[PDB]
Amino acid sequence: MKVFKRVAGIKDKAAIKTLISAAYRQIFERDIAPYIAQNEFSGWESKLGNGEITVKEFIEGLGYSNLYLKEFYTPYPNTKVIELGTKHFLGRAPIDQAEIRKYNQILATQGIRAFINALVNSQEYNEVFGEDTVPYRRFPTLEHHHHHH
Repeated sequence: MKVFKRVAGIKDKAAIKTLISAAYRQIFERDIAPYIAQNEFSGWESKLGNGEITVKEFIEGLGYSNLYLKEFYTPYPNTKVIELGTKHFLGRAPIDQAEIRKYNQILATQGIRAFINALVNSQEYNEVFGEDTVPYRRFPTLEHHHHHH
Protein backbone atom coordinates (compact mmCIF):
# COMPACT_ATOMS: atom_id res chain seq x y z
CA MET A 1 0.00 0.00 0.00
CA LYS A 2 3.09 2.30 -0.48
CA VAL A 3 1.41 5.14 -2.51
CA PHE A 4 3.96 7.25 -4.50
CA LYS A 5 2.59 10.74 -5.38
CA ARG A 6 3.79 14.38 -5.00
CA VAL A 7 2.72 15.98 -1.67
CA ALA A 8 2.44 19.85 -1.62
CA GLY A 9 5.56 20.29 0.58
CA ILE A 10 8.14 17.69 -0.75
CA LYS A 11 11.17 19.93 -1.57
CA ASP A 12 13.41 16.96 -0.46
CA LYS A 13 15.64 15.61 -3.33
CA ALA A 14 15.94 12.22 -1.48
CA ALA A 15 12.10 11.67 -1.34
CA ILE A 16 11.80 12.99 -4.97
CA LYS A 17 14.48 10.47 -6.18
CA THR A 18 12.60 7.59 -4.35
CA LEU A 19 9.38 8.68 -6.22
CA ILE A 20 11.52 8.55 -9.45
CA SER A 21 12.98 5.05 -8.58
CA ALA A 22 9.38 3.76 -8.14
CA ALA A 23 8.43 5.36 -11.54
CA TYR A 24 11.31 3.28 -13.12
CA ARG A 25 9.86 -0.01 -11.65
CA GLN A 26 6.41 1.06 -13.04
CA ILE A 27 7.47 2.10 -16.63
CA PHE A 28 10.90 0.41 -17.27
CA GLU A 29 9.66 -2.54 -15.03
CA ARG A 30 13.33 -3.10 -13.90
CA ASP A 31 14.77 -1.60 -10.70
CA ILE A 32 17.34 0.90 -12.14
CA ALA A 33 20.67 1.31 -10.27
CA PRO A 34 20.89 4.95 -8.75
CA TYR A 35 24.41 5.45 -10.31
CA ILE A 36 22.87 4.73 -13.79
CA ALA A 37 19.85 7.00 -12.95
CA GLN A 38 22.24 9.95 -12.17
CA ASN A 39 24.06 9.34 -15.55
CA GLU A 40 20.71 9.31 -17.49
CA PHE A 41 18.14 11.53 -15.63
CA SER A 42 20.19 13.74 -13.10
CA GLY A 43 19.45 16.82 -15.28
CA TRP A 44 15.73 15.84 -15.67
CA GLU A 45 15.41 14.98 -11.89
CA SER A 46 16.51 18.53 -10.84
CA LYS A 47 13.39 20.00 -12.61
CA LEU A 48 11.06 17.65 -10.59
CA GLY A 49 12.78 18.27 -7.19
CA ASN A 50 12.90 22.09 -7.57
CA GLY A 51 9.44 22.15 -9.32
CA GLU A 52 10.19 23.47 -12.91
CA ILE A 53 8.18 20.45 -14.35
CA THR A 54 5.20 18.30 -13.22
CA VAL A 55 5.21 14.56 -12.29
CA LYS A 56 3.11 13.81 -15.49
CA GLU A 57 5.72 15.57 -17.75
CA PHE A 58 8.62 13.78 -15.91
CA ILE A 59 6.97 10.30 -16.28
CA GLU A 60 5.92 10.91 -19.94
CA GLY A 61 9.65 11.86 -20.46
CA LEU A 62 10.69 8.48 -18.86
CA GLY A 63 8.42 6.80 -21.47
CA TYR A 64 10.47 8.69 -24.19
CA SER A 65 13.80 7.23 -22.78
CA ASN A 66 15.51 4.94 -25.39
CA LEU A 67 16.65 2.72 -22.40
CA TYR A 68 12.93 1.67 -21.86
CA LEU A 69 12.37 1.26 -25.64
CA LYS A 70 15.61 -0.81 -26.14
CA GLU A 71 14.10 -3.38 -23.69
CA PHE A 72 10.27 -3.29 -24.49
CA TYR A 73 9.93 -1.95 -28.13
CA THR A 74 12.97 -2.45 -30.47
CA PRO A 75 13.07 -6.37 -29.95
CA TYR A 76 9.19 -6.43 -29.40
CA PRO A 77 6.25 -6.41 -31.99
CA ASN A 78 4.24 -3.08 -32.01
CA THR A 79 1.02 -4.79 -30.65
CA LYS A 80 2.96 -6.20 -27.58
CA VAL A 81 4.38 -2.65 -26.94
CA ILE A 82 0.70 -1.48 -26.74
CA GLU A 83 -0.45 -3.93 -23.96
CA LEU A 84 2.83 -3.61 -21.89
CA GLY A 85 2.89 0.20 -22.47
CA THR A 86 -0.75 0.70 -21.30
CA LYS A 87 -0.05 -1.70 -18.34
CA HIS A 88 2.84 0.62 -17.23
CA PHE A 89 0.84 3.96 -17.62
CA LEU A 90 -2.99 3.28 -17.41
CA GLY A 91 -2.66 -0.05 -15.47
CA ARG A 92 -5.28 -1.44 -17.96
CA ALA A 93 -5.28 -4.00 -20.84
CA PRO A 94 -6.23 -2.66 -24.43
CA ILE A 95 -10.06 -2.27 -24.91
CA ASP A 96 -10.82 -3.76 -28.41
CA GLN A 97 -8.79 -4.92 -31.49
CA ALA A 98 -9.74 -1.48 -33.03
CA GLU A 99 -8.26 0.26 -29.89
CA ILE A 100 -5.03 -1.73 -30.59
CA ARG A 101 -5.14 -0.60 -34.30
CA LYS A 102 -5.25 3.12 -33.24
CA TYR A 103 -2.20 2.98 -30.83
CA ASN A 104 -0.43 0.78 -33.48
CA GLN A 105 -1.24 3.38 -36.23
CA ILE A 106 -0.01 6.43 -34.15
CA LEU A 107 3.26 4.57 -33.29
CA ALA A 108 3.67 3.52 -36.99
CA THR A 109 3.09 7.04 -38.48
CA GLN A 110 4.26 9.62 -35.82
CA GLY A 111 6.47 7.38 -33.59
CA ILE A 112 7.06 6.21 -29.99
CA ARG A 113 6.93 9.75 -28.38
CA ALA A 114 3.34 10.18 -29.72
CA PHE A 115 2.41 6.61 -28.51
CA ILE A 116 3.42 7.30 -24.81
CA ASN A 117 1.86 10.84 -25.13
CA ALA A 118 -1.47 9.17 -26.25
CA LEU A 119 -1.48 6.82 -23.14
CA VAL A 120 -0.62 9.76 -20.77
CA ASN A 121 -3.19 12.17 -22.42
CA SER A 122 -5.83 9.37 -22.19
CA GLN A 123 -8.61 10.87 -19.93
CA GLU A 124 -8.34 7.92 -17.44
CA TYR A 125 -4.62 8.79 -16.74
CA ASN A 126 -5.03 12.58 -16.06
CA GLU A 127 -8.23 12.19 -13.87
CA VAL A 128 -6.70 9.26 -11.76
CA PHE A 129 -2.81 9.39 -12.09
CA GLY A 130 -2.60 13.19 -12.77
CA GLU A 131 0.43 15.62 -12.82
CA ASP A 132 1.27 14.63 -9.18
CA THR A 133 0.53 10.82 -8.92
CA VAL A 134 2.84 7.95 -10.16
CA PRO A 135 1.04 5.20 -12.33
CA TYR A 136 1.15 2.22 -9.88
CA ARG A 137 -0.35 -1.23 -10.85
CA ARG A 138 -4.12 -0.90 -10.04
CA PHE A 139 -4.47 -4.16 -7.94
CA PRO A 140 -5.85 -7.62 -9.24
CA THR A 141 -9.40 -6.13 -8.60
CA LEU A 142 -10.12 -3.87 -11.75
CA GLU A 143 -13.87 -4.96 -12.10
CA HIS A 144 -16.14 -1.83 -12.35
CA HIS A 145 -19.20 -0.47 -14.35
CA HIS A 146 -20.39 -3.91 -15.77
CA HIS A 147 -24.27 -3.71 -15.57
CA HIS A 148 -27.15 -5.81 -17.05
CA HIS A 149 -27.24 -5.56 -20.91
